[PDB]
Amino acid sequence: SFKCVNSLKEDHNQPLFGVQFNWHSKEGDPLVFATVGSNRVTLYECHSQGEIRLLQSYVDADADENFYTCAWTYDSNTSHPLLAVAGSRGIIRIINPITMQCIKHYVGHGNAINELKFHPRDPNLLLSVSKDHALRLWNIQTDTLVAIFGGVEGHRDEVLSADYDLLGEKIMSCGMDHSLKLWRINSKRMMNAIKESYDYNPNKTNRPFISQKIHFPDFSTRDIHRNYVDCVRWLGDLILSKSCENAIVCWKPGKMEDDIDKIKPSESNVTILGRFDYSQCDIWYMRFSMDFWQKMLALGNQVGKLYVWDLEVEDPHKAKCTTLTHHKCGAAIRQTSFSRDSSILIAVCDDASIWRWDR
Amino acid sequence: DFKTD
Repeated sequence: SFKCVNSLKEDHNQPLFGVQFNWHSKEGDPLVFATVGSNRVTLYECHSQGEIRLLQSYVDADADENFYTCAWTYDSNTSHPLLAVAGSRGIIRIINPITMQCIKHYVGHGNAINELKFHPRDPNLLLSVSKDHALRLWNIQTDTLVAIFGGVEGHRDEVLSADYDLLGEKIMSCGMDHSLKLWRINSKRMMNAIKESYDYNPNKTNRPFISQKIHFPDFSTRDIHRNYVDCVRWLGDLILSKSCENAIVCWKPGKMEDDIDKIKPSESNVTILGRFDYSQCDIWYMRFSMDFWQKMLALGNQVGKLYVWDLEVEDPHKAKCTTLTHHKCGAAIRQTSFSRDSSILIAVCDDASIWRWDR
Repeated sequence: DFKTD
């Protein structure tokens, strides 16, 4: 299936911590992905014969910025794609990918941002997770902080990853405190807060926009992993998460037959539905990705090996693994990304290299 | 736990 068709290296020689294909490409335009590393974001276009065409970068004013993460959305009025980036400065930048202008930025975390994710039905709802232990939900249409997910019952150390479920009714987050926490955003309070955030125009009122303080997860566990949890993804109602213990665990809150929407905050059980082991991934901040349909899952390890799991099987534990190696690919792979149509997989590395694999 | 090798 996948064959390695090209690679390159970016000129800064620092880790590429993130990669994302733009899944909002217009019909008939070439496939495009963004990489983030050092103080820059760079866009590339995929062409035939494995060509990876360099386009243009956004380079931060601060030489000490270090971007960690990026996420694509689009402008909800014009349809044009937008790219959000963030990293150690704790500043979210919204980038026009065509000109690479910083259209606007958001501050509040003040503290490093480890991940950004956009809501799967509302292109304006951006979630950030921070070294300051909180998540924040932003509305990038009205430029409002809708809610802060924190408090002593929230995360007690850096939050490293988070994912919305299929309809963006709830969020699972995870971090350095070894726990995975659920935060429901379809509550009456949260739905109202979002609606109010769309009604907010500071030119038409005197009040500041009030943010929700959400201090209580809807479920919490520390029973899945025994070290920093660095990546989490919903799979329907189940969860896929990993730590730096050479495993992705597939699990769910509660007991085997418990409905996710009936789980109470005080739920003390989880169910393990399978575990996908692999090797040489004991460093933290190593993220897996899935294709658009959630048929497959790719993870790179710290010596440049790729694992891909076929999840198109009746139960999670029946996943079929294949691996992808190249003799010149030896640096740690921080993240992978599939093109929308699943024909291309990209891996980015700690030595600033980019690896292209075609189906 | 190391972020890097």
